[PDB]
Amino acid sequence: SLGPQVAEGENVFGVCHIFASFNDTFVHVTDLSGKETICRVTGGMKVKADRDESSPYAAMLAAQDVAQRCKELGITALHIKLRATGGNRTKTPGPGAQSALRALARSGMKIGRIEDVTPIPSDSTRRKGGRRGRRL
Amino acid sequence: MGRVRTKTVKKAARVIIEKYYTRLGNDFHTNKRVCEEIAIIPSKKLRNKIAGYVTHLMKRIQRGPVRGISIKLQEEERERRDNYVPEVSALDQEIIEVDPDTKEMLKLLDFGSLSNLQVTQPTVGM
Amino acid sequence: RVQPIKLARVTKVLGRTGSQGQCTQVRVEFMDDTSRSIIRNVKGPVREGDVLTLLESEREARRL
Amino acid sequence: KKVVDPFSKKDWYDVKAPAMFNIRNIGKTLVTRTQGTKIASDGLKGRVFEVSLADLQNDEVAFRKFKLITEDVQGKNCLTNFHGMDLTRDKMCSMVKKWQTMIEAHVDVKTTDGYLLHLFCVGFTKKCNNQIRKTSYAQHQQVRQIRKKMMEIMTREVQTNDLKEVVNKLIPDSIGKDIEKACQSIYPLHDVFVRKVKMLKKPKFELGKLMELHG
Amino acid sequence: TKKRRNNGRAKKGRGHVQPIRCTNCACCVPKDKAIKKFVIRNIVEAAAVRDISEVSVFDAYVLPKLYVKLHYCVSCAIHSKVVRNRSREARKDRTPPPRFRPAGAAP
RNA sequence: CGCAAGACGGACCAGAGCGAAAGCAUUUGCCAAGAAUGUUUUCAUUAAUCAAGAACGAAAGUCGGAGGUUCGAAGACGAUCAGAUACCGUCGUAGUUCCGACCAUAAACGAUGCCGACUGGCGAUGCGGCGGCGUUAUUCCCAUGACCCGCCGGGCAGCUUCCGGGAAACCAAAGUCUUUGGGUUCCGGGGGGAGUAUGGUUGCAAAGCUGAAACUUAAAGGAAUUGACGGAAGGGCACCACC
RNA sequence: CCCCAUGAACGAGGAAUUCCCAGUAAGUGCGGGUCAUAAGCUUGCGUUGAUUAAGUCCCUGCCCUUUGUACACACCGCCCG
Repeated sequence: SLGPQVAEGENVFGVCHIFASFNDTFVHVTDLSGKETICRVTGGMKVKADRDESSPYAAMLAAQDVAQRCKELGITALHIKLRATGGNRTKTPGPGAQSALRALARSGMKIGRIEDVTPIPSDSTRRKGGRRGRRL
Repeated sequence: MGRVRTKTVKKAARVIIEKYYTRLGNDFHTNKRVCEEIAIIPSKKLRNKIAGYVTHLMKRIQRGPVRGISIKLQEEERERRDNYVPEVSALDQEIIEVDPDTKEMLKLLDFGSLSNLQVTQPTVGM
Repeated sequence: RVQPIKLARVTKVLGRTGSQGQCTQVRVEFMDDTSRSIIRNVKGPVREGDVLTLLESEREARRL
Repeated sequence: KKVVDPFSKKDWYDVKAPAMFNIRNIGKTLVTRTQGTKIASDGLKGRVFEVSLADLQNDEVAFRKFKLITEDVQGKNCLTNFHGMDLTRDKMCSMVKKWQTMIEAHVDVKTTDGYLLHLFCVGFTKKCNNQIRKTSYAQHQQVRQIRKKMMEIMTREVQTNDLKEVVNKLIPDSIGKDIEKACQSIYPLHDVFVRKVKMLKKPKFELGKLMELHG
Repeated sequence: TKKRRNNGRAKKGRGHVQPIRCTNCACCVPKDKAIKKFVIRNIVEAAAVRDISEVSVFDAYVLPKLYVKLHYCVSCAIHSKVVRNRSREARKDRTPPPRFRPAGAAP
């Protein structure tokens, strides 16, 4: 609980940070420095089946469990950094990344700016598993 | 749908209408009588099916010329319409406005004419 | 995180999906507020003017 | 075994921006209650927050970001200093279009106060309207001379003047325009920005300048 | 019997070019060969912006984009109907097209 | 948030460039080199193409170091299957990278020898030169510069064409071939046996070059045409199909 | 065929799978064919009479283009040690 201050106007600010890959979805607010956390919870924990780790509905549930303690500790508002697996990995967003954002905005926290932060590399380190491609 | 008129029928309709327009009508009941007079049709169901489609045509024709049908009366009507011509439109109003070069087109064509200059700027492809 | 129940009225019947061909596309006037209008998928036989009871009230599908 | 939920222990500070910016009250951040076994100011002091220049100015500065690093602490107040400018991702990605030449030059330079900076610029050839080639590349000759011009300016424009004037400079984007003037004689160019600035070496301390800039 | 006069995809004046990795199989195909499709999309999406516009401070703001340039090897781009067999005749058309620019009221 | 290592130069990046080919995208400097163009410079046949000989030659592999980040030929694992030594997951090897030597091969494909002339339309584009009382960008006019339009070379190509070629697919070269003759070089004579045996040669090795026969057999093969059929794409249609 | 007696399994059917859109499914009797005798059959007929898609191409089957094919006794076909 608690609150940086009474502020019948402006809102105490943190960082939202969502990593959407396929097979899961992390939501995550931290202090705008980053060094200090605040309430995490993934799209995994709120369903069982592995196959359903990453589904938007789970993602919703997670952004809901997160926004709770967010507005329960002190953050009134949050600026978001959405992400993909990145690296040489896919470079496209995972499915419950949108769902998480809709869930927290809908929840009734506050939104501020957006950038994508997936790590794109001035390319190399050879991508995994070999030349002939995953065959399948 | 399930009732799509076949050519043997549709043909007869185009047919009669071409040679029968001023005789035929708006109404199923009468053409049906007319098909007895102006055509020899073997079964009554066919003759009915014919009368009926040709009426659907007459209903349509009498609301706008239809894609492939011609009758003497419709030819006469188009003929008269295809006369129109006003005060007339060019004028073009005192003085042609030229794009020059088109000015130099007359200038070096040995030709007097009315005038105006507004022709500059290049001029991209795509 | 959530609960409510939403009344929505059919504006326009879109066509049919499901490979089996058993789900009917629908457009819904939002009943409590007309200044809303969304696409939802149906189990039953639906015709214009009758009413859906939306759980989710965002979402807004497409194929499947 | 149940224990020590941590927010119920944490303390709040109000992040303060340098003077050249406009409004200056960045937001708030939480640290643990200082215990002798600890310096909440310790876990507080080299923190860096990245804020959008638009929030910082108020605007057209949608793209552009400034990195603000906490340089000291005074009771619920923490005074930050310029640490960098980058662009984001969307903006940068949006400039980079096919059929045009992408030109980059960067230079590393020491300011009047010591700071060592690596400072990048960027530009793209422009088709000019009555062109009817579809593309609009530049020649190799061109880019080599253009880059020299960009580099000469960036060193010229940072050598003279301290971290603050670079800042005061990068806001109205005066470098951009200057490049545009020195380069149109050589080849078109659409876009053009100093797109990033990287702090390489910091001078020693001095609260004096920091306060001059804050306070 | 040779099918495409272009063989694979456009080389002619080279004999070599570095290869890229398919964004699906993680395969491997020369960059001259390989279907490429740009992909620009809003951070938020369809429905969100309304809660995203209401929940935010800032007076408008006005949405970033994610930009990603995809590469597919032949089998993936076929598989997923990025591209589709075209008759002996249609194959010759390099061009591109559709009728409106599908951005909200398309298929 | 910083830092270390090794790797690699994304987006920009193209029927676009250069290089004999293999191949070649960070900055900047040095070093020599290569084509095109311009050129009322220089020589006076210097020249075309080639047994023998020789230079280069992706990858793997091999010799010894550096190095191993990344990924990973082998192996061991988890699944899947009737079987699975596989695909699929995981751990992970030599190896990938780099230096000095080997090795001489890739559907090293444009599957198309090289050189010269001649025969056909249009518009692109890298580049050079040339021309414009065309545009825009500047100062007091400029010298600038980028463009538009045209002309000419030589690039890689494209497009459309009952010239003409070809069995056709196709091809402005695969044209100028029975009306068979511009120069030169190489390889093939049904298919298998076979790039095999054997001798020579080169190689540290792995292997490379040259290269038979006995016997076997009546088609091997090419191209186009059409169905049949598809766990290829748009397809449909029916409660002998589903819902 | 009847009359009595003896009075079984079966207390809802796994893997599978047929057929069906309106007098239709299903219950229900009758008549004709076979026939000397013999109906659990077939073959119609009226009677009583719903549930349920109202469509689509997913599976299956067959024909529509385009496409690939070493197939053409045509995939129930013809490839390596």
